[PDB]
Amino acid sequence: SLFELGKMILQETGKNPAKSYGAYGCNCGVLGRGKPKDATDRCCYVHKCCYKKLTGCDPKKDRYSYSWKDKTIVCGENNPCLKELCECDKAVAICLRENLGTYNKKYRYHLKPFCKKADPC
Amino acid sequence: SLFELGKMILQETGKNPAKSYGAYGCNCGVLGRGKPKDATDRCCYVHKCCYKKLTGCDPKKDRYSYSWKDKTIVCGENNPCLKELCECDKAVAICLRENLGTYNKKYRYHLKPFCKKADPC
Ligand SMILES: Cc1c(C)c2c(c(C)c1O)CC[C@](C)(CCC[C@@H](C)CCC[C@@H](C)CCCC(C)C)O2
Ligand SMILES: Cc1c(C)c2c(c(C)c1O)CC[C@](C)(CCC[C@@H](C)CCC[C@@H](C)CCCC(C)C)O2
Repeated sequence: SLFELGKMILQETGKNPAKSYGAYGCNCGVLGRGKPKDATDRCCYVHKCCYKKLTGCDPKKDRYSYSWKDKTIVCGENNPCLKELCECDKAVAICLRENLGTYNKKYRYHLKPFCKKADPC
Repeated sequence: SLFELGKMILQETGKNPAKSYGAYGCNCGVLGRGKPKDATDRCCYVHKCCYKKLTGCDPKKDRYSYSWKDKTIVCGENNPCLKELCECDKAVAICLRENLGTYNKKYRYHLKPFCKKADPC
């Protein structure tokens, strides 16, 4: 759920999840996807597409278990959807971290409207 | 949906929705409710409870139409859930605007652990 997602982002990026990624670009935050503004945003884009593949679980509300082992997010077995979900979240946190270098605060509270329609996943 | 909600909030408050309300207090933006920290936060609490009352539609995903008439958000739905949904949104947008006077930036990104259990809707 958003709690694990937030925590992962926090863990990987060291940044307050909500502040930095709760609303960034066309893809990080609420409101589906949009043409990504940058790498960071693309992480969220990929992340939302990742969520699209899920079936059987609520990416937002369903909590799941994962562990921080050797400073790596390790998804708990949970169940297939939750594990996949967890993997989606883990991927985006990793991705956001990898792209922290080009994080651009100007995209922080980007207005969802000024986002080009995203390509289908 | 959040698209209309966000637009309403911007329209009423004149503030970037994600920036001011994406994560404010215990109820604005954050997942779930919490004892409101203040009036602004209470708006979101009320809004979330309003959402809980809806039966035939998805408050997050379902789009509905509304118009801006005489600088008033005018829901344009007859479907009861979409109408109610729209009204929930309109109400929080108005409420957020009516409470900008006690809006406090220190509640932005308020840490969930500080939130006390919300009263039941
Ligand atoms: C409706 C909706 C929202 C609002 C949303 C997303 C999706 C898919 C949705 O359908 C995806 C990403 C994000 C951008 C989430 C980003 C951050 C949050 C999950 C914050 C979690 C915060 C907690 C744990 C701890 C970290 C903060 C430290 C200060 C302790 O917000
Ligand atoms: C899951 C969930 C979320 C995430 C939520 C709330 C509730 C009740 C929920 O159950 C209430 C308020 C808020 C904090 C509001 C956040 C605002 C976003 C909806 C904004 C998107 C803003 C865009 C469109 C505005 C610009 C458009 C122009 C056309 C005017 O977020």
